Amino acid sequence: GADGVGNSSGNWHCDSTWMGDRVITTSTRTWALPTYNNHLYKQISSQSGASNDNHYFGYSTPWGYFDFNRFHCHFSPRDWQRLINNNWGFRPKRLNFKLFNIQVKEVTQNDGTTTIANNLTSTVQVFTDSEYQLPYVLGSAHQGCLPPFPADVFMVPQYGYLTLNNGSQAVGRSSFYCLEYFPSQMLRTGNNFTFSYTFEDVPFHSSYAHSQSLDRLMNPLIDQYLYYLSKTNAPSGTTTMSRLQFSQAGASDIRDQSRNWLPGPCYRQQRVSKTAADNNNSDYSWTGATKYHLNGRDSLVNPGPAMASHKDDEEKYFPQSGVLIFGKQDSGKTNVDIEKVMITDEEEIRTTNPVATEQYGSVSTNLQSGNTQAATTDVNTQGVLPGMVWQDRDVYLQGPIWAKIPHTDGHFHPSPLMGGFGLKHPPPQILIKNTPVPANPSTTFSAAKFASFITQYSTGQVSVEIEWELQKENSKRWNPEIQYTSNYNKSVNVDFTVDTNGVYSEPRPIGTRYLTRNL
Amino acid sequence: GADGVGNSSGNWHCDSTWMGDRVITTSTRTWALPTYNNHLYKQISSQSGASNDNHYFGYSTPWGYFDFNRFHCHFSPRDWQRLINNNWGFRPKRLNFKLFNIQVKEVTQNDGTTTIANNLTSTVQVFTDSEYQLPYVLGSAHQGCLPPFPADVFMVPQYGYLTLNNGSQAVGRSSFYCLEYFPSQMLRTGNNFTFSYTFEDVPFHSSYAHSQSLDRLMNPLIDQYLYYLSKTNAPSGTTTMSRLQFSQAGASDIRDQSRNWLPGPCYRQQRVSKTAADNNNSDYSWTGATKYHLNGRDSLVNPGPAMASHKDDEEKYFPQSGVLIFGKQDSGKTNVDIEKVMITDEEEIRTTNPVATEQYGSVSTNLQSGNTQAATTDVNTQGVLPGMVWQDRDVYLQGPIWAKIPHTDGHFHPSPLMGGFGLKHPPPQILIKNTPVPANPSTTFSAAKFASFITQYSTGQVSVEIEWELQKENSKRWNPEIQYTSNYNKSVNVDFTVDTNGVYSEPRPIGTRYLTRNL
Amino acid sequence: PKRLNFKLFNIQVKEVTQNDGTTTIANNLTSTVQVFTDSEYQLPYVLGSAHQGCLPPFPADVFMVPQYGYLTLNNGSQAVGRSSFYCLEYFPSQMLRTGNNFTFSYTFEDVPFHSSYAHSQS
Repeated sequence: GADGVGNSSGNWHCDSTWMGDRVITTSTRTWALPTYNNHLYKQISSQSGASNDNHYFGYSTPWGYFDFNRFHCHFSPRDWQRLINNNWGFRPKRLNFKLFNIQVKEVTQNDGTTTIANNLTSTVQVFTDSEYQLPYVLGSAHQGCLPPFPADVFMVPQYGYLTLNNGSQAVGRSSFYCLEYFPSQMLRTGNNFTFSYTFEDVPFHSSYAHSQSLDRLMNPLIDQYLYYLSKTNAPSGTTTMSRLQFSQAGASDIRDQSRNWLPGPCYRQQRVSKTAADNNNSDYSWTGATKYHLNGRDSLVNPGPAMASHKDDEEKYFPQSGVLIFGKQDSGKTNVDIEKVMITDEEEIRTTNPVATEQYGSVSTNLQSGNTQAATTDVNTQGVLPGMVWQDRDVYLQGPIWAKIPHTDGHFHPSPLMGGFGLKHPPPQILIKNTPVPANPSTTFSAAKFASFITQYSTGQVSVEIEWELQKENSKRWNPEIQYTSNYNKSVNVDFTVDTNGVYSEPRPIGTRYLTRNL
Repeated sequence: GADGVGNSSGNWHCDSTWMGDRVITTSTRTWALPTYNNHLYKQISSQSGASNDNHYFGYSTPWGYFDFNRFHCHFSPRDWQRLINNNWGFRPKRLNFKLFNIQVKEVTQNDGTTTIANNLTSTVQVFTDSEYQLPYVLGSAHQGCLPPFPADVFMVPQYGYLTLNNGSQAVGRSSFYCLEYFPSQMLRTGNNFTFSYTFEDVPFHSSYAHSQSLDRLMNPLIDQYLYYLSKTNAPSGTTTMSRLQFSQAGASDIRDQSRNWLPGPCYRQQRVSKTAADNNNSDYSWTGATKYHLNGRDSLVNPGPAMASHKDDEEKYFPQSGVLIFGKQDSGKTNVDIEKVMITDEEEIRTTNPVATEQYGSVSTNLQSGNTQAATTDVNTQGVLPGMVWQDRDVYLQGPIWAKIPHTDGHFHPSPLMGGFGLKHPPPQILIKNTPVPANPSTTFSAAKFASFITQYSTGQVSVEIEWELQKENSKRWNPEIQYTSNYNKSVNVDFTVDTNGVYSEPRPIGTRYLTRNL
Repeated sequence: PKRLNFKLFNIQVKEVTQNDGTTTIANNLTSTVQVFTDSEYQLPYVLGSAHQGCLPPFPADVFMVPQYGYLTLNNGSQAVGRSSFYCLEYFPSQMLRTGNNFTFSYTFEDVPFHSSYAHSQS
């Protein structure tokens, strides 16, 4: 599609369509793109005095990129409610992306007074990295996605990446990418850009909670035909003697029944309380944290493998670094109080996954004998074993959607730990840049590269449409289920609306696990 | 269908199927039918000392009848939740009824010891009153319907009716019906009985609440171009003078705007409080009640025309006789305390219908003049006016479904006041009776009618399947809606389940109006 | 395993009378039994917990059918809102009098062979 100056190159599409087992969400936003880095590539690195754990080396490019990797970019709160109250699972199917109504504007800063004017002949460059040749920076939970509220205008974030480093320096293996070394399409006002994408096959996300516990799967009315060791000594005349005795497990001793499965793996975290007085009076945010050690550096495990946030009757507690934490509206960046953030809770999976702040279990450490008593120890970290079952972390209305699976020789259960769908060929990155326009050149030749350009930026509309496949529930449960609902009581503001000043805000995080399912 | 003694004449069908805009509910129960009235018709009438308001005359027949005119006969609590959380309306479409696996058993009471045996040759008579020739006693909220829990066995209720009376006596116009004067099908063990029925066209029941008020439909930003009388006098020198002044209504005086519609009709009720101390210390249950006068008798208006139960911030109040009141499990019959009943609430319709315990409005009563001030009075009863709009009473999981519209010359908005669908040709009545089997007769002829029969009863299964048409919601609301949900907190029993003794109970009444709609 | 066939037949229903400490048992030719297979896995699956009540190993033994029951979520001795309750009468089931039978078939999915060997090397 291409036409003149006075022709819109696209329309505004924003709604959702529910049809059978599909739902199609399309959203449109308006964006603004500045000139980053003053048209330059720049090597960046960590500060000289930074600790060894915080060293890095990389580059920052003059390009921007579009990002729609959060659920609230596509679902309204009402649409999210429809989804989670009536379906056991869902997954993305295909995607459509469109960029249109480009406007480039030049700025003049004469005498502290700014004048903005159209530049009808300038252009922007766009290309999609459909072969995954650039370092993939999506899927790191960065800011700069499409806004949740359709009436908001957002700035396009700048592209940059990191490569191998040795302290603050680079090594011979580190690679540098010039994004101008890709074929890209140049658009003037009156051109548009589209492409399509098909998701690979992925398992449905489990939008349910189990109505049974992994340790409670037996018939409570019938005993087992297997025996377990129930007593190791028996009373003799005024004393005891070693004597093995066996029993069949029933309901009275349900903890001893033979079982076929084991709970999911574990990697223990430290426990903190939402009540301030319960926590220790010290700075253990890093010393008491759970981390992994890679190439001599320590890195915080956050949020880590999916484990239950707490056991029953203990909502006040949560793992130190084991849950997603969103910020309330207009909360700051650094060292905000607990009233400014929204802490998620993964308690629905405590039917199969162990609690994040307890041990996995206990194993024996010695060989008991006539003169040696049996001894056990706690297991604070347990890799996977044959016979384990578990659930993955839940997804949230304002959480990520997908993540690119790293191209490696091996990987196990490649669902991203922050939640979502792991894809070997995720939706490609979409890079965009204003073409530089040089200022008045000299009338005598000079071989030095240009350094004076016309100050300008661009704006336009972006739209993205995604088809999702649904998995309808088929329960024979008799009593009603738990549903997500709004409270009826009066209030000064309605949730998920704007306030008197025009600020849209999301008052709480919303998971997906409300319906139930048998184990 | 017909076969031997050792052949089941039907299977057990009980589940629900959701497909697009239809839902098909089928339920099966087992019933027991005694011998009523000892095989006789009997004239019945009110007691001689009864008050004039309680006089009646009629007959009781030896027949039983099947009744499935409550919603919980067809919907499980989980199915009811599905319905009310995702649809704006519904209505019945067609019906299937089946009676099978009949067993007749004879009882012998020798010496205080009861012996029960099969009687393979005895029969039962069944017929459906498909031409509406008998007095229609369904639709009066009587007990004896199919139980809500499928595992319960229920007794078939006895059939009886009332006709015209003059005090305790009858008149020449009163009519008597012999049910043996109908063609009926006789079933032995091994026969079954089926029929089908199609509902006439009826409007969908409104399963929504209005998200706007009838008096708040304007644009709050723009004034009207019409004027209203805003002041009738103006200040003169140290005094006032009559002087008419007019203004255009805006947001500051929103109560004065010109409007196109009026709230629904009214018939005022007395207000009582759920807090005991707020009510008067007297017996006003009948003296303070609202009633209608028909043929010299007073009859309580219950529940009457649909009006809101209370205004906002007043949940403690409810109209004396203006709401449906269900009883909790195992509550008594007479003079039970308020903790034993479940009082419904119709507050969702206060956007269009007036509050049941307030006046409809005020009208002027005189002609003001130089020496006469204007006077107004309250309107406690208001018939319908051109331009009125209103909502009908909600339906409940344990409330009635339909009612037969009386065959009269005229009627207005014939939706039954207890809630549900008004039908001119409702589902027909289904009468059933054990055929009498005479005992040992004398060996010499006697013309007197028989009076000694073999004591016996019957049992079997009954199934009913109904197709319902759904009306899906199509809202563009942004914020999430209110949904019916279970509470998550711990409890001794789960709602809508059985207790430790096996008693199924419904802990609260459940309406239909959770989704919202613009006015 | 590859495939499975199941059959239920020769049903007899008998009524008991306990008059005066003396028991009398008689046929009840018109009574019935209900049978259904949970072919969509909608009920809590209690098989596979090594419970008693299977078919006896010796073909000449007569066995009692075990009672069905299940557990759901609990908080101590109490339940929670998430716990679910199942009414088995809420399923379509076939009713059999003496003279009716009940059959169905089933095909196992693909599974690896069970290793009926021991390794002769370490």
